[PDB]
Amino acid sequence: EFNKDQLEEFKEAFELFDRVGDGKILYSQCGDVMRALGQNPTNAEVLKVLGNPKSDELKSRRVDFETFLPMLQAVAKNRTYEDYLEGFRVFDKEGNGKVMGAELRHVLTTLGEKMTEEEVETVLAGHEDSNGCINYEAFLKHILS
Amino acid sequence: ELYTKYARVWIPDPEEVWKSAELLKDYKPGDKVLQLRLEEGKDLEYCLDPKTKELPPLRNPDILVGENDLTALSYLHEPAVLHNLKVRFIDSKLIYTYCGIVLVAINPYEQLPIYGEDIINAYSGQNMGDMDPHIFAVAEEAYKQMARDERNQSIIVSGESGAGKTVSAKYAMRYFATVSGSASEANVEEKVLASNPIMESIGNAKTTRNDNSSRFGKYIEIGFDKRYRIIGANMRTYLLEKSRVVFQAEEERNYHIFYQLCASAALPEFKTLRLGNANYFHYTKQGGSPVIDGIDDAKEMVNTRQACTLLGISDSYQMGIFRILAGILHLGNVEFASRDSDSCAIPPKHDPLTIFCDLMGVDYEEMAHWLCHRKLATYIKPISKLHAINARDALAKHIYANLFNWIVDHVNKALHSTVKQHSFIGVLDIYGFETFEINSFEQFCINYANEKLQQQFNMHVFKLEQEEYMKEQIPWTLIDFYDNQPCINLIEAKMGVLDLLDEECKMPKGSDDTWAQKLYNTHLNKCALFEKPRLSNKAFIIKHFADKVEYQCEGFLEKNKDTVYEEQIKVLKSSKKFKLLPELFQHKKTVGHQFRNSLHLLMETLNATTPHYVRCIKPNDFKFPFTFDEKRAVQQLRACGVLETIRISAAGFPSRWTYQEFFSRYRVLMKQKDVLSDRKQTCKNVLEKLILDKDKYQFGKTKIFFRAGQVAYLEKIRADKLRAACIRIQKTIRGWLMRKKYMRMRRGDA
Ligand SMILES: Nc1ncnc2c1ncn2[C@@H]1O[C@H](COP(=O)(O)OP(=O)(O)O)[C@@H](O)[C@H]1O
Repeated sequence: EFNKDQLEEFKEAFELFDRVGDGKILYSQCGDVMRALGQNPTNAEVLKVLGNPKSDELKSRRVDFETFLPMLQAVAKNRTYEDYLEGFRVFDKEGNGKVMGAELRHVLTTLGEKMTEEEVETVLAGHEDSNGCINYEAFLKHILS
Repeated sequence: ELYTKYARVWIPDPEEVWKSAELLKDYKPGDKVLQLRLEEGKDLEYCLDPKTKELPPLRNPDILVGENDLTALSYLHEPAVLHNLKVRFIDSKLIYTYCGIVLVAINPYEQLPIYGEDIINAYSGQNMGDMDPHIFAVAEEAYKQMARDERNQSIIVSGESGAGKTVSAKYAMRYFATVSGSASEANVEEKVLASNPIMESIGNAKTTRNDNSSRFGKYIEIGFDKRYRIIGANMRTYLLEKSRVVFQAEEERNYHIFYQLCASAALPEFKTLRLGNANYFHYTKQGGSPVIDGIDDAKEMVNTRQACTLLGISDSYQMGIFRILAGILHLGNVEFASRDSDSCAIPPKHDPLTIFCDLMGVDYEEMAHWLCHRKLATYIKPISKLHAINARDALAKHIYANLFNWIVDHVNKALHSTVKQHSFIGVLDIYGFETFEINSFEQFCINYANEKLQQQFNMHVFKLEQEEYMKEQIPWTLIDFYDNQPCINLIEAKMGVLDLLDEECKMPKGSDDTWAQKLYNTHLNKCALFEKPRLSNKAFIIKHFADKVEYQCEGFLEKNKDTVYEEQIKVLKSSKKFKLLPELFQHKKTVGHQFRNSLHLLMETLNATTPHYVRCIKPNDFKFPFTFDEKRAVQQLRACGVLETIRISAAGFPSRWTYQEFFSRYRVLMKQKDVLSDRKQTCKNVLEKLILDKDKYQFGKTKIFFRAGQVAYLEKIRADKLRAACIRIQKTIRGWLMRKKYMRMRRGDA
């Protein structure tokens, strides 16, 4: 699991997200942190660890680093690369690596854990030519680091 | 299995009949309750009926919803049809949809720009299945198949009164008129449409559920020459509600024309007719509903008379009709008084009878004699009080039937063509399954007719399925025919319901109660299409095509009697003040047997054609523009065969993709290697792996035939893939952008 040097690096990041000065964060923010610290949980994976909180408490329940930590752990002990390349291979109707811009935004904003168009904009910023095409390989490596 | 988390279903709803729901957790086998989410969020635990353990119907995936043809849908069941027709209607102003060979037409209650010349041309010379559904498309197919087979066509337009059957016909004509050559002084359309006010006055009436219901089948034949051009028309009537002429039940009137006559009583030209208001006459008062909200019966007369003028019933003859109808009306009030040895007689100098005889021009005394007497052949004999009344009504009914046939013969003269006729397309305007709370003889007759018609249709569809199944080389013995002959037979065979009724009638002592018991003795248990209310001995149940219908035996016998005394007709045939009254006229007759006759006559006519089908539907009960009541709609479908036809369809292989189509939408499910140079063959390999059980589809020359729920399953796994691929990329971007947001805020950017 985790040692002291790691506990300080994580608690440093954790207090940056405290927008009140109580040493705690909102239940909703827990997702942010985990991603900030190198993880990639599905919003579902996040919710399980929180307790599958109802919306009345997802915007009001605060948590110290002591209680956040088991949740950060839980996601740690459940998280390939080839299968990422095969997933983009799905949305590819040509074979040339080149995928439409309109058809990538669409699926990303109306499927699975739907993302806002603004989030989808900031990410695909400039990674597309005049024809509205994007070599996923280029894009896949970028997003991972 | 198929009921996984996030998949949706339809559960019952008192307001909207069905309501959507989503599965919160995967359905585990043997579970007692599902966990669902409604129109206001996650809330509810749906309980499964322990005796069936059955699950609620499944929703189709969106890519199949909104289609031009219901049979395209994988999960083909009541809510699916109901939803799918709702979204087209409400969210795309689309009133026409196919159900296989059937065109469903939902009354928009708003005029649309989809009937002009430009749109007619666009349908001109196209194939049905390459143009958006339209009444026009059904017309074009008729005109096509005509030449392509040297065969006359019947377009059969059915639906409840007010669903728009009349409007549908009106536009199928215009098509046929515009796409033919046009005739100059004919412009047939216009003449025929002027006939409508006439036919509606003598053939339509107010009922408990409808202000303007046709109580008959109209069949306008459109005549065509050797060079296929509109020359003339030919109206044929059938299935008339003779009973309605002397009986009405609560909140129902007699045929309009009688009321357009009373309301026109204080008019000059109509003073000889000598008419009060509608509460006066027995044959117009019985219902208690003298006036229809929002109709000036008098202004409708004005229009009625005007239409007679347009079709060439000379003003002289117009007075000829009204005069006969006045007499029928006075005839009605002839009261009878019982005398010694079960006989009767008419009170001295009877006001009603005097007026009846004056109008008709016959000897008062000769008639008064024959209303109470009978020729037992050659000894004269009196008749009881009740037999005189049955015979008075028999005569009122007989006259009307003839005057009704007369008007049709002379309307026809205005719609007839000198030019000889090669072929025709006839449009039938008929009713569908009637079903009130109290059902009587009138309804029984209607649904009898509808069982005859839904039998032709069943057959037609079965032959077309065969043909299509052959064109693709698929075992032709995989089509189960649903045979509705047992029910027809229960109704119309010997020892059947109409036959026993016709027996009990010629019994002197007979009654509705004994006829009810004779039905039980003869049929109860011996036949599964017949049942009996548990707490009544005065009502039966027949399981018809669409649903079950409890008839009430009260009234059946008297309505069914229709025996006219030969003497009474001779008195009228021998008139010398009325040119028309003789012109009408040229063991034991009965309304039921008569109905039957006309019915068979009609099914002949129609079997000497290839029929087309338009089912009309009223979507709401207040004439509202594009407004869809789910309660009304679903009623209207059931009593229209639709949901049952579809119930049949979903038994076989209703889904039908071409190999090209399958291949496109499902290239993505295939492992890149599986793909071959032969795309047809490729599909054969992939579909055997993805869907195991090989009884779930069949491979044809150019198309794959699927069982119900199967394409849905393809579209679930295809959905499952793309969903799992997206969640992957998404969680990644969610992380990339959170660390970019960190790296900034780490260096005090806030
Ligand atoms: N296609 C349509 N477009 C616009 N209005 C229609 C259409 N079909 C029916 N209606 C409306 O519905 C009413 C009833 O029409 P109608 O054809 O007379 O029904 P039906 O004759 O079966 O009793 C009409 O007055 C008309 O206003």
